[PDB]
Amino acid sequence: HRKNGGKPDHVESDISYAVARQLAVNLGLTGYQSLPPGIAKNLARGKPLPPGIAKKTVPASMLGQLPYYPGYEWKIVGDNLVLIALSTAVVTAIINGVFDLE
Amino acid sequence: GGKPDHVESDISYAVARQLAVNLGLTGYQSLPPGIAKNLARGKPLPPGIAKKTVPASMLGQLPYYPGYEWKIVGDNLVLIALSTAVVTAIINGVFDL
Repeated sequence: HRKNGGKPDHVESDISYAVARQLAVNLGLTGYQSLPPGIAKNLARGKPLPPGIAKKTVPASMLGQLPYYPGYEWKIVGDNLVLIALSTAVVTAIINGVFDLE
Repeated sequence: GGKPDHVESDISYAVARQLAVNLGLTGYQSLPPGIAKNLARGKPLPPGIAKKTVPASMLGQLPYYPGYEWKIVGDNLVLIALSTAVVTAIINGVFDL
């Protein structure tokens, strides 16, 4: 059936997670390790990715299916999908859990 | 244009638009201007307006929220509260030409 989203209080976030998770799973990009505890749930939109935290490359197959904004790039951060401004590493959108184990 | 001011809205439009294009669900007419101004988050759908059914093949790919359902309104994909006809989310221009 369809995924029961409960209350429609963040419908666009639900849609965004669902397609990112479909991409990750169907491309074999699951099982990524989460960020260290203390860092994990604490990325902040409008601030740079914390120092010493890896941002890994998202494959072209997946980047073809996510929106493209000149001057920004989608990255894997822990098990999350994160759009980051090039150069400043300013976190711009965060979709959590996309690359978690299945 | 081309800036990430509303990234989740852009993702949601792309998902909806692609489902529609992939099913050939296109060439619905937008609402004319004097009706369009009354389609708004939190307002009841104006009566008079056709609400069309989203085809199973597509609706099966959209989130489900108990007590609400997706309809086609003009060329928009719209989540509506069933008990009140209150417009709860709008994805604009999904079913355009």
